Amino acid sequence: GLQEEFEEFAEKAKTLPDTISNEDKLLLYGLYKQATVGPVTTGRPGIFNLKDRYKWDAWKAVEGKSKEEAMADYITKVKQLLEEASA
Repeated sequence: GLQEEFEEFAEKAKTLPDTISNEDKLLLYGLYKQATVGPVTTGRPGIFNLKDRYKWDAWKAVEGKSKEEAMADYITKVKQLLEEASA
């Protein structure tokens, strides 16, 4: 029941505060996509819209991970921030 857990933690994620470091947000994003959509197949955004480019980069950064592998780290990373958020 990994996917089961993943989907529950993808919600728990949204609960997290907006204040979390962008570095962390991007890692969650990259994993989330890689897990749900698999390796990026879109054009890398250009220099006008960093947010878009940075995201794309975060997803490209984890092109290697299998959907299962990706889910695993996603849940893990969420947990850190929940147990760290809770302090």
